[PDB]
Amino acid sequence: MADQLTEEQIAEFKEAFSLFDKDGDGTITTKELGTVMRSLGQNPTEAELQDMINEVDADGNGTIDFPEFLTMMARKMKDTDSEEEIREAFRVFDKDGNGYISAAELRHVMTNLGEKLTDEEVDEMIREADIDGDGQVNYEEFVQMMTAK
Amino acid sequence: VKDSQDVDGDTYKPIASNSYTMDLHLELIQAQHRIAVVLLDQLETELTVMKKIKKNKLSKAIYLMQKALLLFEKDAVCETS
Amino acid sequence: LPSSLKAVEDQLKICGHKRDIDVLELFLSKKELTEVIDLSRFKKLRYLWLHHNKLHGISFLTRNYCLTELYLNNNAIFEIEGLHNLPSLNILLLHHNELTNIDATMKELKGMQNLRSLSLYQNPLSQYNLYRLYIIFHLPGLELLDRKQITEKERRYMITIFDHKKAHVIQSVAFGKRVDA
Amino acid sequence: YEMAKKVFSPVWDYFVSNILADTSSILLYLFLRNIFVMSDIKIKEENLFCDNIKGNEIFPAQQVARLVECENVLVALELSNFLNDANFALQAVTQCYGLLAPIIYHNIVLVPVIQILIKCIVVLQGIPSIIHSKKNISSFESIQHMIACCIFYMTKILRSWKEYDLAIMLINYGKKMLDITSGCRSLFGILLPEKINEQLALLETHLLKTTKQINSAELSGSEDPIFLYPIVLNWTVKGAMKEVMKFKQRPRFLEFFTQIMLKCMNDEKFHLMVEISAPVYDFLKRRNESLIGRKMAYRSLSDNLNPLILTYVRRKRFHQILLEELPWRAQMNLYLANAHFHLFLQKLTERTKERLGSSYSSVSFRSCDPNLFSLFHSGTVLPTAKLTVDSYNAMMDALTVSKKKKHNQNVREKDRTLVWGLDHFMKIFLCCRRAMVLAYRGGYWTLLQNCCRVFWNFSRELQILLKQTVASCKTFPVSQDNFLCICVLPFYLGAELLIDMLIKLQSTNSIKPFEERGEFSIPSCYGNIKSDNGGSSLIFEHPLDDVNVVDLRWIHDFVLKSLEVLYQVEKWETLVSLAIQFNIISHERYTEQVTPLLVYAQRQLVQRIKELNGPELSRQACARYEAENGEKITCRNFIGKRLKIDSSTPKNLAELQGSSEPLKTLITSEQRLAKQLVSVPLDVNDTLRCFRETLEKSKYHNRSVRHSRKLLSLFLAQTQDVLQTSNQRSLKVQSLHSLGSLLLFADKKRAAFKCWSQALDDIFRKPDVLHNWKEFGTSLPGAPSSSSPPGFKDYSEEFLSKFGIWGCLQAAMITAKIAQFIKTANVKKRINCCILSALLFQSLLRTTLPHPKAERNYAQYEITQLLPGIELFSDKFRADICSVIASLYYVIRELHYAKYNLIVLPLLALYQYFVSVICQDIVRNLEARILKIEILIDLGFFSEAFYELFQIYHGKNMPCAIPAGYKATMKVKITQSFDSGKPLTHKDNMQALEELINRGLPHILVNLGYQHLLNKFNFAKSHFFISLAATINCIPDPSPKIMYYQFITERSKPTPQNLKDNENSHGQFLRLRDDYNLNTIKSILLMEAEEKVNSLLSETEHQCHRPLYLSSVLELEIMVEARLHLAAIALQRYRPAYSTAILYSTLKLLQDSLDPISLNSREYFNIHLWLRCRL
Amino acid sequence: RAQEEMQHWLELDQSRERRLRARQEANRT
Repeated sequence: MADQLTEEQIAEFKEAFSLFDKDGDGTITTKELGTVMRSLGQNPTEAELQDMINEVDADGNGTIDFPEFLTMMARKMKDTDSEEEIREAFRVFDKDGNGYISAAELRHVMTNLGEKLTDEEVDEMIREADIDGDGQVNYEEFVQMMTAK
Repeated sequence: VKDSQDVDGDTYKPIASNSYTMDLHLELIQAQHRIAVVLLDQLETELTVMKKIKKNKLSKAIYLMQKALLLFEKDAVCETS
Repeated sequence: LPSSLKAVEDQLKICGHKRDIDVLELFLSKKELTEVIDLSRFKKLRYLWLHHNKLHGISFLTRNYCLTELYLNNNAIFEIEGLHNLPSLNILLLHHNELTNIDATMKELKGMQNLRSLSLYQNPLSQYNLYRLYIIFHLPGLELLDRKQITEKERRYMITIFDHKKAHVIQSVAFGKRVDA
Repeated sequence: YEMAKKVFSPVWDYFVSNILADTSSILLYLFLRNIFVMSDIKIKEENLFCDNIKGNEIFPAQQVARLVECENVLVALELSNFLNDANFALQAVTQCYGLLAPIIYHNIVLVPVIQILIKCIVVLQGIPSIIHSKKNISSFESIQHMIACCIFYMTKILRSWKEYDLAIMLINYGKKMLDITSGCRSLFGILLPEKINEQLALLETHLLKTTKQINSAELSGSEDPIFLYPIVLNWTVKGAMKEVMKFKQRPRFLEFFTQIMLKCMNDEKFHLMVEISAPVYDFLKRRNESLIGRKMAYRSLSDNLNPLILTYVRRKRFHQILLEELPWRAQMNLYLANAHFHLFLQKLTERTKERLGSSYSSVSFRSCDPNLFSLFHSGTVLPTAKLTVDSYNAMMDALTVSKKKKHNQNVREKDRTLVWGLDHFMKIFLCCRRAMVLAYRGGYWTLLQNCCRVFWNFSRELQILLKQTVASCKTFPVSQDNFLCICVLPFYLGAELLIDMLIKLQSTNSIKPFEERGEFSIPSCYGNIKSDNGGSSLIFEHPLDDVNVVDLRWIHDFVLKSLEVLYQVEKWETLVSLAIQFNIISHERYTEQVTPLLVYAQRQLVQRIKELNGPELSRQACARYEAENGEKITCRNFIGKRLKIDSSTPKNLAELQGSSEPLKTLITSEQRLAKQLVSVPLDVNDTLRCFRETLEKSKYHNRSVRHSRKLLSLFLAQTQDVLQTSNQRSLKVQSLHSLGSLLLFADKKRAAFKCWSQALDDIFRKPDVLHNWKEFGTSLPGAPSSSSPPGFKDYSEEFLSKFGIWGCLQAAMITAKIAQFIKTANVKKRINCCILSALLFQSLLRTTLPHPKAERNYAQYEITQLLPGIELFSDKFRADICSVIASLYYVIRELHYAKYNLIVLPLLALYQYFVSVICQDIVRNLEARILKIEILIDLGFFSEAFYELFQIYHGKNMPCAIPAGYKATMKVKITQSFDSGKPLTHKDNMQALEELINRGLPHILVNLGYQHLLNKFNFAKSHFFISLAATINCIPDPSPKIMYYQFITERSKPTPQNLKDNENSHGQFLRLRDDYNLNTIKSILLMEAEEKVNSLLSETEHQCHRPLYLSSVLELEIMVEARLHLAAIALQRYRPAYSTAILYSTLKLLQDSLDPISLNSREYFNIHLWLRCRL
Repeated sequence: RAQEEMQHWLELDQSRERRLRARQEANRT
């Protein structure tokens, strides 16, 4: 719902876009796109960057049509806006102050879930965030795992 | 023997086989040469070695040996050795 | 270079002679050397074989004016600068080298009158045009040009070319009395 | 190691065991480490690591050396069996396979290698008793890669020999740890997959039973991936694809779709695979739409993030799917680009049939290609027209309109085969780029190189196609600016990604830099000019390696192909960004072609700053990024600089505060800001200074060497003899030979010929090679006798080493030209020259040695690869393939006419191969195949041609421009084969007369269209039965007729119908039994061919209205054969004097007497036309 | 040259050989 833009956010995106498309083609490539997001100073993360590159260029041709670029960069700012809600949410699960949420709690959330899944994959996913074994399941890892790209 | 006149080219003359009892005795001789080099390696033996060997050319080639491998670990003089 | 310099260092042991005051000859051909460490520590070297290498310049003869014969052929040498401060050279081999700033070379060569022989085949001058007579006009004091001694025909045509005033001198001082013949 | 050698020579002296039971076992214990002794001593001369073109050296000794020492170990296993302990021996056997690691890369095997591998079946089977000793993890991965590569490596070798299932039964011995791709197949790997084996084995059991073609059935979807393959490759497509469509909810969806459409690729149906791919893409995109999409966190996440939890279970799976499918989607798009491109070609062939009737197109192959003047081949750019942004953007705006109407919605059937061909072509290079970028992200760098190779050979072909379209007098619907500018998008982008290619290849050291940084911020794969001279492409500098799976020469050719196009395109600073980046990775070693145009570009782009009101110079993006850092961005350190070209430090926002068109209006703002703030260095003086510093290191002659190399364009040629000293033998031959090619037509033929000849004498190292060529026989002779079957004289090996690799690449190429151009006066000296060429050609043919050497075996044998994966021919200045091809068969004609046929067959077999595989020309290949039949007719091998005739008739063994090399062939059909050693008393011979005569002019050959090639077969049948009859000695007789009157009735029984395949003329050439008189057999062969012969005469009688002095030489070549083969029929009937005086008048027509074939026919009207006439 | 020049080049090669000989002599000394 937050893949929306104004002329000024389009201004920001197209301005980072600018010195790549400089003789006129209308598109920045996925490599050019990664260099766009790196030149921002607010650099991307590699796991986010590669999968986003695969996503916005869903066909994987390299060239990215401007509507796709605008939609993706709106997604990037809604990673600041909408993903913030998810982050502060799953932060209330950080009541225990270590970086993690106890496994039975994540199992509880999964059993009360919208697009339901299966408990065995949920236990292996608990381990995928509890890669440390403190009896508790990570909070940053989880939210970036579902919302980074 | 690397003969040339007999049948096998390099003909091992049909004389002996199964040299275990004497090579075993040789094996401790090589070990005796092995430690005797360490004796020299550690002490400032020497005339005992040269008088014990007397005229055993083959055994001293082993005594000439055990220094050479040690020299190989130690020095390029092993090239001269 | 210092890895192979031991052989030069061994030269005192090779000839079994005294000391560093004995430096007269030096030979390093066929070792693809490019530049030599500063030879201003050595002594009265007068003969030098550094041919068959990949030499380019000179940063080592700072006070090595003591050299009298120099052999630097079959290299990539492009450097003749400050060599005028070492004018004691008499014979030079330079074939298969890269010298093209010829006027500045002559300006350097004006102080290198001591040269008796010089080789220039497969040097750019040997592949140029208007080359030999140009050199002779600049260098009347060099005898063995490409080790090939100058002849009177070349001298005659050089005189006719380079000083037109002197050419008309030749025609006039004899007689040159009338023009059409 | 002298002591061991005098000890090890007695080691072979014991047994070859009785000594095996006569000695002490202590010898074997100390000899086990002496097996280490024997191996490492020889390793000093063998550097036995597992990859190189010359793995250790040229083929012959390394094949012997690796095999002999392994056999010694293979002998040494039996002594280990007595000890029953092989700790170091098994370690030694590991190095024995270490020799097999490179031999498997190139799929090479020898007779005693097979002998070793044959006994290895039982020998290696006792090792599973020892395999349980498991502590070395690194050895295990080596062992699995040892097993996985080798087991199929020998098996595919035995697939050709068809004794495969017996060998797989031998493989079943070791199957206690096997499974062909157990690294990802077997799961457990020891396994016990009783459910999965029904589909894992159906990947292997089918694979072995595809010799008998077993099929599979359908499924439900989203099962284990391996279940698809039996459905996939073994039967038809409609039911196989639709199971994969159900298979949607499981990874490796496209892995098995690739295999189907690989099969569909081979079977000449690209339209359907695209047609069925749309529903696949209908899901694939809809799949993408689906996959992409305490208290309060008990609440918020469970309804906001937790729906995205399944999205990660979608997205990670999607990217886990993408992990394997990054190449599968690439192989999707690439072979779809193949499908698009091949369908583009057929639409191009539609134009010819829609445009032309009986007026086809054909041009003399003597014109040239402007690509020879490219920045790689010539090192320069001609004063041509730029693809300016004025021409680019405005045109591309029209093409985007053409692109847009295409997405929105002669000219409609000839130019729309280009537009609906663009419906492929737009997607060709889009799917190619899809096939590019996908393999570019997943580390599948090798696939990208071939995706670009498939790309390059497409555009290279299409650029050739339009040139032929322009040359053949058509309204070329595209303009050259319209065509080239399309390729710019993958030119500029492909190179930039191909730069990220090399960077990440260097990350794992798959690419090793050649030189230190020099004056640049990076090392170089080319180095700087310090490691360069006035060299050439005649690189004896070791060619590209095995594990070096990169084609840098092609990349170098492509990258500057983009660069030279870019400068024309005037993509000014994206231009220069690529130009500087390549000039940095080349360390200005190639500053002779980049910098003079880069400096020229810098002045233009420095000027373009002033035109566009460029602000103060420190504001330029490189100069603004250097303002923050301090280090000036020079022309030498531009690579890798992370310019802070930002999202907030305003662009031309004056164009944004009213950005009505957010794309175009901002593009001008994007351009202008980058044009105002330049993101590349532009210091002309710095680049010129860097240009001069590099030149000072360059040799003094390098300035003149390239200065002359530039002049190789059009007009005049006086003094190229200022360079030939050079101390470089190959370079002086090449440059001066290239000189005389123009002088060849410019009346300096003999003068330029002899000038080459002196160079050739240097190549042979002895003067006047032609006399030295007669000395041949001093150069490796040989002769048999009535004692054994030994070999004969062969001159290859000594030439093969020094004269072979390049002396045959250049001088033999010159020699082939020499025979065609020079000795046209003395015919014998042409043959003297031609035999010299053939010996040179055969020298490179003896190079491969899993194959025999005698003419007997090569008369029946063909090869698919010469050397370890690389053939040297890659450049025109090395040799011109079409000129080589033309001159080669030009030589082949006379020599086949001279009947020196034993050498012709291996050359012709070579001739046909590179045409089909490297050139992909069906017309060129198939015409040479028919020529092979004529040779077999001459000697008496009618049996073998007859067998090969059937394959030609059905298209079996017949090549194509299909990435399988072939079309879809028919059945596993097996037919009889009458043999030359079978008497008339046997029946298949006489029945073969019923089946070859009924198989007349091939149906597939009638489909060829070019009539003169259709008439070529009528020569064969006329030539077939005449020489087939010629083996018989008899006299004219009514008895040939008496047994043919019945067979007139038996053959005149027509061949019309039973439309479900029929050739009703059962001619009964078998049914009157053996008693054909020697008179009868000879004429029966004659009066069958006379049916086709009388056609050829009457066919040209229609064109005889133009008198036979102007009836085309192409037709008169037919008629010259017609008279003599009519005579050949007539001579056996004693009608001789007929052919006598027709040629008497041809003597004077010879003095009287674009298109290539027509001119080939015309130039035959010389001494040799009279030669056949005189005989 | 011609012959002369070549012969002169041969003489130069011989002189180089003699210089090497003198070097050897000095080494011996």
